[PDB]
Amino acid sequence: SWEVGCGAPVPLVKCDENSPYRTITGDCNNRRSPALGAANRALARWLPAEYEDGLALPFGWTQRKTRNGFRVPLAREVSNKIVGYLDEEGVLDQNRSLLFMQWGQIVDHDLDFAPETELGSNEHSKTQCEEYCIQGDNCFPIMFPKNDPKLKTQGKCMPFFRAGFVCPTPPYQSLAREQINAVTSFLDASLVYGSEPSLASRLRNLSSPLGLMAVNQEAWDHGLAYLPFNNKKPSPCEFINTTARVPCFLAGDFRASEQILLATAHTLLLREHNRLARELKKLNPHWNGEKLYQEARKILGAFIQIITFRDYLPIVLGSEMQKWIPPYQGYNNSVDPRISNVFTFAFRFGHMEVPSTVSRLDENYQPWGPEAELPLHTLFFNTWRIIKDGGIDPLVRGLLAKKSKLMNQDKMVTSELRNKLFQPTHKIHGFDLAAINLQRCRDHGMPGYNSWRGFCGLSQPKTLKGLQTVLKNKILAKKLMDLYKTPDNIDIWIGGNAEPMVERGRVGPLLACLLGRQFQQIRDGDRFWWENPGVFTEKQRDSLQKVSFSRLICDNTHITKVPLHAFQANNYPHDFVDCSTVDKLDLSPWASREN
Ligand code: HEM
Ligand SMILES: *[C@@H]1O[C@H](CO)[C@@H](O[C@@H]2O[C@H](CO)[C@@H](O[C@H]3O[C@H](CO)[C@@H](O)[C@H](O)[C@@H]3O)[C@H](O)[C@H]2NC(C)=O)[C@H](O)[C@H]1NC(C)=O
Ligand SMILES: *[C@H]1O[C@H](CO)[C@@H](O[C@@H]2O[C@H](CO)[C@@H](O[C@H]3O[C@H](CO)[C@@H](O)[C@H](O)[C@@H]3O)[C@H](O)[C@H]2NC(C)=O)[C@H](O)[C@H]1NC(C)=O
Ligand SMILES: *[C@@H]1O[C@H](CO)[C@@H](O[C@@H]2O[C@H](CO)[C@@H](O)[C@H](O)[C@H]2NC(C)=O)[C@H](O)[C@H]1NC(C)=O
Ligand SMILES: *[C@@H]1O[C@H](CO)[C@@H](O[C@@H]2O[C@H](CO)[C@@H](O)[C@H](O)[C@H]2NC(C)=O)[C@H](O)[C@H]1NC(C)=O
Ligand SMILES: [Ca+2]
Repeated sequence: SWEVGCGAPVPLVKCDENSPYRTITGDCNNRRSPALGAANRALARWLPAEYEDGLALPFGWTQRKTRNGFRVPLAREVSNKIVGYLDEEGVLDQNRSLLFMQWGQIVDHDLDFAPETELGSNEHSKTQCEEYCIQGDNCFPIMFPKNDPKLKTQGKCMPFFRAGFVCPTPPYQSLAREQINAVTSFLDASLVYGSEPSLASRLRNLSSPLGLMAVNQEAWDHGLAYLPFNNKKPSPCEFINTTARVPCFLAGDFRASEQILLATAHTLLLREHNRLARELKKLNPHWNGEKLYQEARKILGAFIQIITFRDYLPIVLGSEMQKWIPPYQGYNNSVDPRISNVFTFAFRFGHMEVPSTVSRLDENYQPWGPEAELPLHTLFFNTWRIIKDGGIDPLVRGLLAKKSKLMNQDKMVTSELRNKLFQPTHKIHGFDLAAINLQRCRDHGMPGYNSWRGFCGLSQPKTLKGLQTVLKNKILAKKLMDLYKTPDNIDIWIGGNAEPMVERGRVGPLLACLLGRQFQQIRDGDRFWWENPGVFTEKQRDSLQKVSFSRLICDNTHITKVPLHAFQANNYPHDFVDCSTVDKLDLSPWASREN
């Protein structure tokens, strides 16, 4: 399309023509186009954006303006009528550990983040959006439908603020509006080390030459590290309990403390980095801080890619895995490794996988304490239940032994997220993640469900009956049709999650295609991929092929009984074996042998 590169905000950096290691910003990965897959640049467009005004106004912005002849429904109205459900019985995934949902949030956070525009921290329009519900520039409030119980209780709307865009923060208008991805498009552990120089540094231990990551010296997990606290007012985690006053954590990714299993998850990764750094020092006492950092970073990064691609994607993609992620044929520099704007909605399938409760389990994998089980909604931004209630160990067993939620067409998203989500600075366990995913689609000019059906070489239902056949569900298809008035108009997040799941997968056909390409691209387009010939040695690669998320766990907690296959539904003590029976990451090949 006639124009060739805008994107003022991001300084260049004369590349690491040098570096044996990725950069923090992801720059210089690709040699001919060094900004490709760099953080802080526009999300990629697989298809052209679709805005009401053709440029930036989201569909649903002007009441009088229709999409394909019809008003689009209110996001919260789609949510109540289709996404919500009462009965949590019969909802669990007989074949998926809770670590399965947790891994996905983590991989997601390594890959993408479209922050809301910061355009007002000394502005009452920062609170004006919430207090008065006035659609209002970067303010695009989710209005409640007439028969919504939150009307009687919370007001007229749920605040919501349009996502930040490249080039102008403010007004400009000639080409379509493009949202930003602020993390690196590479599975590079950016969630552990950060995607800005700025935050990479603050995360590091530069007080010692061991190449360690900063740890919290304010509190400890039985001799085991905790992420450092965050720096900073005003704070989600102190607020949800002003008595414990326990801050949100600090990691390479800002949503680290969104919920306690992710912080947990973040906590396992930090430990692996330091435990990688102390041990590489052992073998190589001659290496300096930096060499220790990057080399650990580097090993940590391969780790994320193997567990994701060998253990995780096949149970997401199932029968479509081969069809989109053929086995690896090496680095291809012609591939675009940028996260697409539709992937950040596609990967939101994880939302139907989150169950309503989280448990903590003691060494016999039995309820740890009197209130061992807790509703997810009280764990939003809850750092205290970790520092002051058991360390991460009990929660990691909850991750091995409990189950994820199963997508279900009549039970899409649990009220804990749909009704009780806490949004920082909106003080009420009372928002709607479904509604918000739906408003966000529109915010990002997402093409509709069929556009994506066509794009994936699948059919495009047009009638009620047509949709019934595709969803294989009459009722969901009526609801759907009475809301949107056509297949054409259905928001992608929800039409994509509404189709039944492929043989041995957890997403339907459309999603396996959307997700499938993207992952193909981030692996094929990565100059530092783990199996890219020449990144790791012969030895190292044979040594890397054995990592397991049951290893991380043993090497980094005081858990001694674990799964062999952590993503599947695992019951103790039957499916739990001793830590000693599991292949280690042998670092012998990392000996910087002679001088
Ligand atoms: C609370 C939240 C979760 C768990 C209890 C949770 C979980 C996941 C899973 C398991 C994901 C994939 C496997 C996943 C993907 C993405 N999410 Fe979600 N998520 C919780 C809460 C949120 C909130 C809040 C948002 C922001 C919504 C907005 O649009 O304002 C959110 C988003 C996303 C997202 C887009 C990330 C981006 O690129 O900006 C995923 C890819 N999630 N989550
Ligand atoms: C905010 O976090 C507080 C902890 O930092 C938490 O208080 C703690 O929880 C209960 C009291 O409500 C107590 O835990 C157990 O132990 C005490 C003594 O050992 C027993 O007498 C109790 O029966 C209980 O089983 C802790 O004593 C208590 N700690 C403190 C400092 O009060 C609050 O509940 C949290 N509040 C919210 C709303 O999250
Ligand atoms: C549900 O959970 C499991 C997914 O984590 C699934 O495990 C794997 O299922 C597939 C398809 O049946 C098989 O895949 C494997 O088959 C060969 C056997 O020669 C393996 O060597 C390969 O690694 C390959 O991926 C496996 O049979 C199976 N896993 C293992 C370890 O072999 C379960 O079968 C599912 N169970 C139920 C009851 O739904
Ligand atoms: C940076 O590195 C050093 C090495 O770990 C840390 O200093 C140690 O701190 C722990 C706990 O206080 C103890 O083992 C000793 O007090 C110190 N020992 C040594 C050998 O230095 C320091 O805490 C680290 N700093 C941060 C912020 O992570
Ligand atoms: C690297 O990727 C590019 C595109 O992603 C591949 O170039 C393809 O070449 C075929 C010729 O048979 C052309 O039809 C297309 O221009 C390209 N195909 C696609 C899907 O874009 C190139 O082959 C890739 N290299 C390797 C080794 O896989
Ligand atoms: Ca990344």
